[PDB]
Amino acid sequence: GAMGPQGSTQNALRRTGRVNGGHPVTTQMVETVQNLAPNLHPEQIRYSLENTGSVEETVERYLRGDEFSFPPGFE
Repeated sequence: GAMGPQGSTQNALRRTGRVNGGHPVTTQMVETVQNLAPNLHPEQIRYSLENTGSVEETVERYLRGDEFSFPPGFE
């Protein structure tokens, strides 16, 4: 009869240390920080959200007055 055990070695790339260097963000994240941080530019928020990976972290660093740079192509 037919056959087909369909099972490959699911051993992906060796366990990394820290997956960082930009995170996927959405419009909802930008507006959230913006609403909670009206003193900030809406474009800088997107960049900070991608670096930090969360709105909350962006809001926490905002309230402490940390550095907020602009996203690539703005400068």
